[PDB]
Amino acid sequence: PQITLWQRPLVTIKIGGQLKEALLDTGADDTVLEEMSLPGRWKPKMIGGIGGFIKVRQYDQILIEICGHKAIGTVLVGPTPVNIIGRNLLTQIGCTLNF
Amino acid sequence: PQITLWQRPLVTIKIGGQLKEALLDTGADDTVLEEMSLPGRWKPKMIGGIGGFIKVRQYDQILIEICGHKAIGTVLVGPTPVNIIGRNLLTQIGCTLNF
Ligand SMILES: CC(C)[C@H](NC(=O)N(C)Cc1cccc[nH+]1)C(=O)N[C@@H](Cc1ccccc1)C[C@H](O)[C@H](Cc1ccccc1)NC(=O)[C@@H](NC(=O)N(C)Cc1cccc[nH+]1)C(C)C
Repeated sequence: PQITLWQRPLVTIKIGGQLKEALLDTGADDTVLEEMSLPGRWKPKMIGGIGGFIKVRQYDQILIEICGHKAIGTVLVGPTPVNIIGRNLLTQIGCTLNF
Repeated sequence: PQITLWQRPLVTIKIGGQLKEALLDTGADDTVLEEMSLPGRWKPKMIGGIGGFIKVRQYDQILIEICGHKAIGTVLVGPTPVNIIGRNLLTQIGCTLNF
């Protein structure tokens, strides 16, 4: 689709069989989701932004579906204010900025 | 233009005759710029992100030019690592997300 930015670009994702909403975020390098149990082994990591650093769990090779498009990649899980879809997965689904 | 997301979407902006670089950021509601001393009246404000909150100064009605495109609006100034262009100015330049 083409998404305008008058409101926040929140979409539905599917992951681990759940439905969530997430934010399509060109200002993020990585994907961060709220705390949840995913299958698989994980590594403790840190990530930062405005305000500082949070501890997350890194999950590799996770399948995720974003408005019906599949992406397979790294997800960080942890105490984020909002579910963030970053540039690591936006590129997989062919996302660009246009003006 | 069409900007791809392989790298961070940094573009050149002009603010006050000064050129700078800034991140085009669909996940930010607000525009946030590195410390500088603008003329005009400011409000104190706090904005949040991943690790918590920072203190910023709010300027209103600031003109910025983003890749030859003018936008006018509110800007927050503070101790940010990166200049961030958020949806408040991105919408004015006609910027969309496409996939
Ligand atoms: C999510 C996280 C992995 C990401 N970090 C990175 O991508 N990093 C650290 C890579 C990097 C390093 C050096 C230089 C540039 N990039 C990030 O926080 N990116 C933010 C930009 C930034 C980078 C580095 C250092 C400081 C800032 C931009 C994101 O869009 C971020 C996403 C987010 C939104 C809401 C809550 C938490 C995170 N926005 C923000 O932090 C904005 N907040 C914001 O808009 N709100 C709090 C309102 C809101 C609420 C809900 C939904 C949307 N918006 C700020 C910039 C104003």
